Amino acid sequence: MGYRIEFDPRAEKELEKLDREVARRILRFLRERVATLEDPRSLGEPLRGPELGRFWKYRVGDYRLICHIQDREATVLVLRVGHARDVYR
Repeated sequence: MGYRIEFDPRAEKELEKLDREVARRILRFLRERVATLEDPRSLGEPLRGPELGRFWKYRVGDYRLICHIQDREATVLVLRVGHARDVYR
């Protein structure tokens, strides 16, 4: 069993803009760790805020990845991708 790995039209660029090794590390980390992880909510944490809630974030060394978990179709679509500094968390 393994959830789907999707990337929004905005993140795709926000990620590709990052270093080569860094990009491959993220994509793989999700296609390797999360991919095998019986559940996507294992190596990630739910965002915090009165405006936003239903959102899962993953930790990648020094990079924060904001993805959205969809139980309906067990699909993980990345919303935003930026270094810890970039993200508001």
